[PDB]
Amino acid sequence: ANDGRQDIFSGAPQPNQHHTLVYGKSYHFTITNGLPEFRHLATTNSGYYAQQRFKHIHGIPWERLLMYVSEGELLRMFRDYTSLKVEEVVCEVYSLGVRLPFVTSATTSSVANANAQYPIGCFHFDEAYETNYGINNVADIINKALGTEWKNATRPTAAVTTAWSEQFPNISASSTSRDINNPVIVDYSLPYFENNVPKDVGIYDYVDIKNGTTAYGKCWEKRFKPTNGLLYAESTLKGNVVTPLAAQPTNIMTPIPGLENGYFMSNDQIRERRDLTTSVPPVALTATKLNQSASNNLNAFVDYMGYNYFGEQKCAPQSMPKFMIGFVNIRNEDNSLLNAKWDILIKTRIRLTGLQSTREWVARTDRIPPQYFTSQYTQFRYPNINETPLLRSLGTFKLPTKRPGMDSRIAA
Amino acid sequence: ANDGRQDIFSGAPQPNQHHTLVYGKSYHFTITNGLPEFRHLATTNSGYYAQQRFKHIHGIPWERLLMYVSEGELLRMFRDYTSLKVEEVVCEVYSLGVRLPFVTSATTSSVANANAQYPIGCFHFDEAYETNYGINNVADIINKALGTEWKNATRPTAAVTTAWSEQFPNISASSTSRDINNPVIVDYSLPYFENNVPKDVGIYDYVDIKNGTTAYGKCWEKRFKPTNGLLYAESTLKGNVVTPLAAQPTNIMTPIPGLENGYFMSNDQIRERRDLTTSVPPVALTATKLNQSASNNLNAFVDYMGYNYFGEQKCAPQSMPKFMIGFVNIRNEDNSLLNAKWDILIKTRIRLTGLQSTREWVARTDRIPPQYFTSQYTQFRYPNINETPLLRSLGTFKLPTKRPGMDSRIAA
Amino acid sequence: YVDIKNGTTAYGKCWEKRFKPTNGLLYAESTLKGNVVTPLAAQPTNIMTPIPGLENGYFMSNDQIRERRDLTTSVPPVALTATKLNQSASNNLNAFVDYMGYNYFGEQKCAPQSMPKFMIGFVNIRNEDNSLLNAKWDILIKTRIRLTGLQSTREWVARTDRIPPQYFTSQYTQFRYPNINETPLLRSLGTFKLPTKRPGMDSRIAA
Amino acid sequence: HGIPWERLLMYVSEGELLRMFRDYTSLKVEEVVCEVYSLGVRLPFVTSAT
Amino acid sequence: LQSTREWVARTDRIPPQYFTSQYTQFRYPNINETPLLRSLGTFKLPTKR
Amino acid sequence: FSGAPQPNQHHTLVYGKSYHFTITNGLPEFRHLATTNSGYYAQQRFKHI
Repeated sequence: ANDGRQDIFSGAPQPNQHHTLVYGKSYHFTITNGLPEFRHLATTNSGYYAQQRFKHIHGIPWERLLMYVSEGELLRMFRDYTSLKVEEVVCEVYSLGVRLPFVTSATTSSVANANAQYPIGCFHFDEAYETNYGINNVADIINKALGTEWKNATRPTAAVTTAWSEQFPNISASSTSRDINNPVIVDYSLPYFENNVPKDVGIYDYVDIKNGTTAYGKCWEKRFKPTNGLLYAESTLKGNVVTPLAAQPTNIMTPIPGLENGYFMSNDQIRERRDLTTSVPPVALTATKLNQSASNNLNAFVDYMGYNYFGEQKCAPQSMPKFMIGFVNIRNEDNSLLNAKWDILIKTRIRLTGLQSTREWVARTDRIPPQYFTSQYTQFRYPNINETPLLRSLGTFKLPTKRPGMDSRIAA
Repeated sequence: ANDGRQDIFSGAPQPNQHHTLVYGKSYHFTITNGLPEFRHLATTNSGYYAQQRFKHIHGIPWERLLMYVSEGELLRMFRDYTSLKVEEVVCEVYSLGVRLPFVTSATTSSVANANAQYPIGCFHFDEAYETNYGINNVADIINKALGTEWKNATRPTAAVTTAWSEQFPNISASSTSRDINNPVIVDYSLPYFENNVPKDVGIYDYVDIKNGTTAYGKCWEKRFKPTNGLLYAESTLKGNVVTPLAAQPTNIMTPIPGLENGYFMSNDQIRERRDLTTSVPPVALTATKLNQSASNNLNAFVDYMGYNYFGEQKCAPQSMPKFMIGFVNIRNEDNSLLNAKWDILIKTRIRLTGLQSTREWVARTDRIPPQYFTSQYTQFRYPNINETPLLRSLGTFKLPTKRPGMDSRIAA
Repeated sequence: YVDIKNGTTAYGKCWEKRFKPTNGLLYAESTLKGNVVTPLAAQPTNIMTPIPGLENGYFMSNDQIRERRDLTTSVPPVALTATKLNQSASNNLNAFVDYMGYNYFGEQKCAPQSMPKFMIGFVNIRNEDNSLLNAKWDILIKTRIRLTGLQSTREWVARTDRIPPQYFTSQYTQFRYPNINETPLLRSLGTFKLPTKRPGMDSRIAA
Repeated sequence: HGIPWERLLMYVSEGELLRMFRDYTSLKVEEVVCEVYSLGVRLPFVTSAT
Repeated sequence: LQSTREWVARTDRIPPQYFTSQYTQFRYPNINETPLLRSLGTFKLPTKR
Repeated sequence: FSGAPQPNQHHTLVYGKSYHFTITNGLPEFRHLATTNSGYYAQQRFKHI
């Protein structure tokens, strides 16, 4: 008790930064009927699949970060932190009615009848069968969500007044109704010469139907709190995007948990590292941001991006449920399809958490401080840190065990 | 009550972003004795001042943002937000003793005596007389605080091993004791030919003395919650640092409060806009970040930077108190000065609040969203938005009414 | 990162550090090797049963994480059944208290976070000419240690002075090489603290 | 400076180490303690080259 | 168990536990190779396996 | 309307048998076994157990 032996000064570092971001958008889309269709798909490496596309069941790409954030806001939040995690995403769907013509006219047709009581519903058979979307289909929905600029932010040499025009090369769906088409596709793998095949998915065992005419307003709302919302993380000393390692591995090495067994879900089956001979299998190494290209960041997914925490099992979590909504096709007397147009409003909300490891790292440059010493984030990439990391399949694949399909764009 | 007349959908924008930053540093400095000295200063525009410098009273530049944040952390926080405000700054001073030699040796002198009971204190006459620091003196303290890098972040062509060396071109005071010298200067303006002058400041009417030998540890702690901690704010549509206006003022104009009367504290007297004929007087216009240069940002002050809120009186607040500490000179038998060396430890803490006006502005580029429509921040600059704004005097001047001295680097 | 005291008045007990190692394993014998010189005589057969393992082949190679296949300079260790006949007499002398490369059968085979370094020192005072004010500090150090020895005599009645191995019911493991006579993964004498706060170790087996 | 309290030889002598290293099937450290006492920090009143 | 929930078979072939989850066995990349068999001699190896 | 798939099947089987065996004495015996891959083992067979 103050015997001249007690501490006089007691230091402590500054804290790490913890920022929380909240963004959101609202859109007005329109979707339409479509009869089911099938085909068989052949791919490289002798891949063969039986495909069934439901042109009347569309999927909202709520897995895409760009559905909540604009390209500008994405660029910023992608450079501001050491690591960025998605805390929660919400997507609400409002129905403004399902209309169709009173009389079909080859020329002057008009969708004036809103009292057809067309059946609409929320499909969710993506939890029992392999599903995916078309790459361009989703790309389209996002381009219409963001829309392309038309204002002359940069004055023309002759900044003269122009004529009014409704011809928006690509106006955002946040300003007006815009058509989108993203039919869900169900795959039935045929890896063997003689395969065991199931009966076509019974969509009626996975749907909640509502009356298209009376269901006016809030219809569905999906929430998702990702287990691994890691969009990115920096834990390397690489202070450039171009520089390669200079030093080779030494004899200094200490055993760490790892928690990566080299097992992957290669389409329909489980494969071990050594068997993936077509493309080079990724490996859980110390994470970096300088691996992803600008265009890759734009296609960021909210549930999993290939990054993991040091103490967790290095692997992909079960992908968030697909948000599929659609019609329940009514057919005419001649069995043809009774076409209808559905107007919906979508609200999107997202909460993220940014971290800046400034506690054990006082930077004297604009370079983001890495989560280096105390702990390290990891990502599925290659010993050559400049090689493209394990990317996320844009087709939003749902592989057996409900995990997100990913590509290994590094040819072996 | 649900008579088919109630709202079906109710939209709302995303929120603005509100981030809070917390940084801090610790330093080890050493200061020494100094007899008081005087001189008369002549400056352009026939300026004449009587100056008295107390070489034994040093000031901690806790007004400087770089005392809390490193150049790297400053760069980042200066580009990340629409506006950044200082919430609070804290500065603690610990004493490790006041030593001096047992016997003065012209050659092998040693500061081995810590039992001289040298008087030390916290001076605060900066609240009664004009005070300021030397530009290079403060610049020096900050360079030693930050220190310059010595690690070869970028490998030499011949990355060979070098010899150990204690010769750090400029090691940070955060790693070792470093000498600093920042004597406080008291000005006695002499604007007229025959001036009314006061007796030299009685420093003993503004000091709290402690026993240098027994005062070991925490001695002083200063806190400051700035009324206007505005480091910067963007409210213009200028999307570049180079572009000038293209459009001239029109006839469209609506009266706003303004709250700027064109009155300045020109040194010792109050002057109205029209009388400041040497340099062009600033004017409270809509704020920008693209006005300040990279080097200006580095010299950012925590209490006032020239930015203000739309609804407040456009002017500078009373500058935060100077943090001046020093010795109470003991003299030898021959009246010479008894030299002593004081070792102190400084802790600095700072809390800031960043804003990103994303509610009424969805950006599609990395350009920071401006606080444009709902309200606008303002700053003391010139109709020509590219002209250097009203800058903060590096000499940390305290003008009558206790306001920070500022420069109008735009020659008239 | 410092707690300062007054060198003149702080006379006596100043600091005390305690550490209860999670893996204080200095060594463990679980092999049937009854010699220090003998090599295996039998090669692996087709008899093999899957065990947990709990070793993923990941190491902290200095500043980064590396997988077994990338450590091409030196041969990466592997968690095999432990032995004492691997360590030399001089190695034993340099034994570390927190981790020596041995692990329990049911735990994740890896190094724990190394015990905190016990660093004490001065806060340099400088003379008027900025030179260093030299000082000499006299300290007294007390050290205490408690260990637990095991002798697996329950399922093994030895008729020689050879220590009974923890063979059947369970087996200890250590980071060494298929060639049981190769020097095991050694502990860096420089007492390195690698990212994630783990002890630096050497793989003295050239590849 | 750092006290090598990570080193077993800081607690046990080479002789005691030799024995405990041959006596068991396995040996585990349960706990290590290290106390530091200060007897003062001294220096010359006047620096003399000799 | 008969995984008939996510698989309506139109043949006598047993429905596989395919999508929601998958069972695993110690065998070889060549699915037709004999899997890891059980020693008929009923061996008890160290660790009692 | 709210659809849902059929369940998976879960069947429980219960079987059992009874036997009448006879066993006899036997002195202990030993040998050494050599196998491929240079395998060598000391064996002790208890003919009464």
